[PDB]
Amino acid sequence: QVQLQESGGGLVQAGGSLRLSCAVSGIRVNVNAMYWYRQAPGKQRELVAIITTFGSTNYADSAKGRFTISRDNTKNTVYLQMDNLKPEDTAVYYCNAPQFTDRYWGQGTQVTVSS
Amino acid sequence: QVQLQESGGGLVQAGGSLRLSCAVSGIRVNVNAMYWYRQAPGKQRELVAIITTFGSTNYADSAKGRFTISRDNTKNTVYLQMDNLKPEDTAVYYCNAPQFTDRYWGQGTQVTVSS
Amino acid sequence: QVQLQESGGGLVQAGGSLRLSCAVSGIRVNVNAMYWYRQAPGKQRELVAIITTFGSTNYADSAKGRFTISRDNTKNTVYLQMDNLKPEDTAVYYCNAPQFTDRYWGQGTQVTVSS
Amino acid sequence: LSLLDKIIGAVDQIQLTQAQLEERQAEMEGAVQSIQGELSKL
Amino acid sequence: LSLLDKIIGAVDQIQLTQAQLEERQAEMEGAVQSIQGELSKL
Amino acid sequence: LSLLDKIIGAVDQIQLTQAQLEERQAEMEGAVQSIQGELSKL
Repeated sequence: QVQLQESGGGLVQAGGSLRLSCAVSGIRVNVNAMYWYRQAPGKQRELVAIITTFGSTNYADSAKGRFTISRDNTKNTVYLQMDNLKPEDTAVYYCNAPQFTDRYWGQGTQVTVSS
Repeated sequence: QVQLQESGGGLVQAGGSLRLSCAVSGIRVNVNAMYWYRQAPGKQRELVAIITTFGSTNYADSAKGRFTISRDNTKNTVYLQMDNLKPEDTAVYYCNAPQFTDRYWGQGTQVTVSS
Repeated sequence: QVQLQESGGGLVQAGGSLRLSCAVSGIRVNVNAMYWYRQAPGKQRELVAIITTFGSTNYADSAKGRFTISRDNTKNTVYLQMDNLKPEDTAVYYCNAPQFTDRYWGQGTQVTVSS
Repeated sequence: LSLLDKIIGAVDQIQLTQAQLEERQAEMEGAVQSIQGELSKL
Repeated sequence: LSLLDKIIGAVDQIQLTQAQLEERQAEMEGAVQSIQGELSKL
Repeated sequence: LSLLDKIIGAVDQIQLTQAQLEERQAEMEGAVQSIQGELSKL
């Protein structure tokens, strides 16, 4: 199976920063493009950030330069650094690979941003 | 042109097995991902199974572990083994490559499953 | 940034020919698939032609054998030859790469075909 | 793990994803056609 | 037929398919917008 | 510019495009579901 273990969420003040981690097993992050998603309560899952096999990145417009996706190939782990957080970023954050989004989701990590 | 020659369908009892074949010309099956589709009367074409260039496979949920897609590179032929067939699998089955689904379809092979 | 500089449009008689050019900067046309699009007034942008990294081509049905996409790798330029033009081809024509269609469009080149 | 192994696995991921995106498109095309029929019927 | 020939042909298939999936999306986006206008008009 | 550099850049273009096509699909799936709810409500 593929294992996805998200961590690093919590309760943060507006203007604060978080660094989310997803520890992956069963596929190599230096072989596969990896995505971060978020889902606010009662809303559709939104793609947040992507990193390609060879390290190109793209972000949703809601990130607007605040988020940085990266990975550690040795730890087989994907990271999302989130700066200048806003209440509207409150959501559960999920990491996945695109070929498995129809198949399995991890538990996610809760991010709550308060003013 | 690309030629697609489907065979191996017929009339089978529920719980029976079939092995469909598609003999391909004009593209190499060991170079191209290849798909099996089915279409029941008056219904939309449903993707059934896919095999990638390097041999990974995926199946529609309706296959649920019963179908196995494979190929013979020397015969340039794609196969779909179908076990534990059900009346609901009655359809015309088609093989194609994704870049040609807007362009050409073969005659298909009729599969009829009776109880 | 990516720069897209379209030229070669103008006013042409029906049955006439044009050769559009798009001079590209910031990506290599021999590395990226490149697309030509058109947009008539008040209508949706329509994909017209595509050329892949390794030189395969495809055309919208409206081209129906009249258009030929090509490129010059040294000039980093994509071309669209358009023969037997019709009044219905009047539109602004745009070149782009698929990864940037959500991001930036050049000014386009106006093509007007009169009978 | 070679560059070629990475390329192969990327291509495999892409092809699997393309088949899933197509299936999603077909499901939605059926749903939209059903809506169009509901709004177009006599 | 090399691994590189296979990779090249897979990439070519993928790019052709992506252009076709985009065209299908644009056609459906026009159809959905037409439905939205029908249901939203005064 | 090698064949491998070309392949890598094609793969990168494809993966970026796939993420954008998925986002467009999700936006449209929300719009279609909203239409279905409007036409299905009591």
